[PDB]
Amino acid sequence: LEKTKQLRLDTDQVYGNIATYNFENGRVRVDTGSNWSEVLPQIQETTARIIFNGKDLNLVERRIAAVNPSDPLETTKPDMTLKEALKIAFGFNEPNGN
Amino acid sequence: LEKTKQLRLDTDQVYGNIATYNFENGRVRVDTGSNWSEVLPQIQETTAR
Amino acid sequence: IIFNGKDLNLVERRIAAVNPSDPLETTKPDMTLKEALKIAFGFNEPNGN
Amino acid sequence: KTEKEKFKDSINNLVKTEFTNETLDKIQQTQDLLKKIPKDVLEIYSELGGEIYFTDIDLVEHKELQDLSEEEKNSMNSRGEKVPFASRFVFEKKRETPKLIINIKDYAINSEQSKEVYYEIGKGISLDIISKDKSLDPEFLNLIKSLSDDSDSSDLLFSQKFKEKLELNNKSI
Amino acid sequence: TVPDRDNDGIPDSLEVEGYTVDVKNKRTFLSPWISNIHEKKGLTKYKSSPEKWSTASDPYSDFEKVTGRIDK
Amino acid sequence: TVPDRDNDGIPDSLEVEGYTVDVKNKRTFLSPWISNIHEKKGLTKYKSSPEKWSTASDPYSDFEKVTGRIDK
Amino acid sequence: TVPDRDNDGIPDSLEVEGYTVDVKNKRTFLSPWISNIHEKKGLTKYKSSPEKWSTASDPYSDFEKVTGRIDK
Ligand SMILES: [Ca+2]
Ligand SMILES: [Ca+2]
Ligand SMILES: [Ca+2]
Ligand SMILES: [Ca+2]
Ligand SMILES: [Ca+2]
Ligand SMILES: [Ca+2]
Repeated sequence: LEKTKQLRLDTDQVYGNIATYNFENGRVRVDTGSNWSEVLPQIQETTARIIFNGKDLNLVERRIAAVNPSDPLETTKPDMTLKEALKIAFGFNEPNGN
Repeated sequence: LEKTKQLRLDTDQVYGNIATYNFENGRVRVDTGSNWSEVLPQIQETTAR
Repeated sequence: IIFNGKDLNLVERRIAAVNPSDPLETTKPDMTLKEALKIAFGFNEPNGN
Repeated sequence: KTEKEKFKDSINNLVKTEFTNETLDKIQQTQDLLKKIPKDVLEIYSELGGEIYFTDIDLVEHKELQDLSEEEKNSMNSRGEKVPFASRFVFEKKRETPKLIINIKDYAINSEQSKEVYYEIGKGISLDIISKDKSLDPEFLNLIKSLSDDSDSSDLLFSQKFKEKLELNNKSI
Repeated sequence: TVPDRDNDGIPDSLEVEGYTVDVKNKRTFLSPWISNIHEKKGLTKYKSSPEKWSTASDPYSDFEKVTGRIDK
Repeated sequence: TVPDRDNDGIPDSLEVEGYTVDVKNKRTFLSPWISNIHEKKGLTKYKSSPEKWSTASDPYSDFEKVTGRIDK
Repeated sequence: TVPDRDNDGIPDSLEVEGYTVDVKNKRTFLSPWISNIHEKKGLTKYKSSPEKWSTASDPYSDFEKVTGRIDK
């Protein structure tokens, strides 16, 4: 380590909780039994991913719920087109039909 | 160990929990009370491999 | 809103104002900068000033 | 409280407290097949001369089916395939008095055979409800007009030979 | 009553065919998409899944996201 | 309702004089032992104790053992 | 009502003689197997056991598997 000066630091995983709305008193309470690792492997299998770098040349990653034709619960979501997926995730528009 | 350099790594068993569908709000919640060592012997006695 | 008219101490308050992009937040009443100073810092008008 | 009584309804159908026979089971299982069609239907059929029997003799050597024509043995079942007569178990002989002969079976455990009885019951009471003055009811004919366009009801209710005759005329009014 | 299978607080005849959220005096309403009214107000037509409590499979419902009853 | 002292789901008429378990199409059935009918099918005749929830005093009931609803 | 010996949400007479799951407009509907409607769309004919809550003894129901309400 004193010769080559090579030492990096990886990130294998991240633990952390989810805070959900309380309809009783309108508050937001962290549920310490639910972590984000039960949710991210369900977002990553039922959504499409689009990476775009038109804001200050930095990569912004967004996920959009699209339809899987081999899962009967997933064929209930509405149809997602590539134009509409850009218009709601990043903020495109069409001021002159383009 | 310096001479023969023979060292290996057995895997005797594996702990780990199960995640079930919650019919109320559709979420999937890991139950930390039950593991796969209750389930896996039930599969190896009823199924053909 | 920060304010230091009391012997140069940065007294800090926070007054609930309306976000126009969130349908729960638009239910909060209309807040003006004259009223916001009058209720959080003890400003007053005794004869219109 | 209710947990030990949530267990007793999971074993409501396993434990038979008195069993005592094998053919008395099929008698009590054929009757409650037949008393879940409503009461108004069962007098419609007897009005036309309807004699409904339960037999244990299979319908090859039954005395009221030893003599019939070579096409009366061949009518299509609930599917549409005309079946060999030695393997049928429900028949209606209707030449001057409609007689519905039902071979008894375990009819609550079985649900394919429980539907080939209700199809034959409604076969007999069809010609009453289908027509008013020996002419087709426009209460019903407007339904066949509405069900012929949907691509699911057309191959659910209608036959395959009916699918090549209705749209061949392409408006068979 | 109205059929709501996914239990999220919005009827299934509204999720399939379109809905929106708009306040009138100081109260939140959730009306079906009337084309001749809601377009000129600058509103947004939503559609979502009538049998999922959360269409994106993330822990905020289709009712909490569109109403602001969410982690801010 | 038919008596069951030990709460093991099987009545005290059957546990003393005999019972047997057989599937009919794909559903199990618990029935009293009738000699001429059941013997030619090669079934086994069981007798147990109507006072004990488990006759061998091991943590599996007499109903769980003969049916198969047990640890495999 | 309908009989259900295992309480998985699917009746006994469907687990034995075939069933399939079909979406109609945007809603899933479990239905018995009809060879004229369901062969046309390429759907699968499922069969399972009417007295196990899970047929292969894994911790997922027969109804959770074929519908899609399952860990993805
Ligand atoms: Ca809903
Ligand atoms: Ca929804
Ligand atoms: Ca007992
Ligand atoms: Ca006992
Ligand atoms: Ca079942
Ligand atoms: Ca089952």
